[PDB]
Formats: sequence, structure tokens, C-alpha cells
Amino acid sequence: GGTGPIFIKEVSNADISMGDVATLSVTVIGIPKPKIQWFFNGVLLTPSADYKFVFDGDDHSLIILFTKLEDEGEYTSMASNDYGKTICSAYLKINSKGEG
Repeated sequence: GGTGPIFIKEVSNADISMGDVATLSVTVIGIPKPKIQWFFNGVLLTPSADYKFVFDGDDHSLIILFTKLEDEGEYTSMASNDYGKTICSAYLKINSKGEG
């Protein structure tokens, strides 16, 4: 009676103006309830002042509080439980201005 995680809503690509808040969202189900983790260009993200991990029911979001140009890239959500793991990926583009 246990099931590996299923993404009901996979992460979507996003375009965000530098300095604004960016949020990436998935909807996930599984038994046991799946743990959700996030990666940026292949590296697992850990707790930080720069982003928040939030959940509501089955919905999970990664919130990037004040986007920098360097936040542009490929983000991967991973759902994990005792019976499996699943990953979905999207690209966050940061529309920046400046010198350099």
C-alpha cells in the first residue's frame, strides 16, 4: 500500500525581472507523503536567506526572494519516499540590465 511520488503539477519555466520575487511550484502525491527537495543547475539547495521552501497541502513552492542575474538557470524539483523518486525540471530566466 505504498506508492512512489507522482508530480500532479510539474515545475514550469518562468521569466522574471531582476530584483523581483520568483516562485517555482509543483504539486506532488505519494505514500508515504513525499519529501520535496530542489536543485539549481544540478546542485541541491539547502536553507538560505535567499530563498524559502513552502508547502500547502500537496503543493510545494521554491520562492527566490530578490532575484539576481546569477539565479538564472535550471531548477529541478525532486520528490522522494521509501518507494521511489521522481524529478521534474524547468528554466528560470532573469531579465537583467546593467554593465558588464
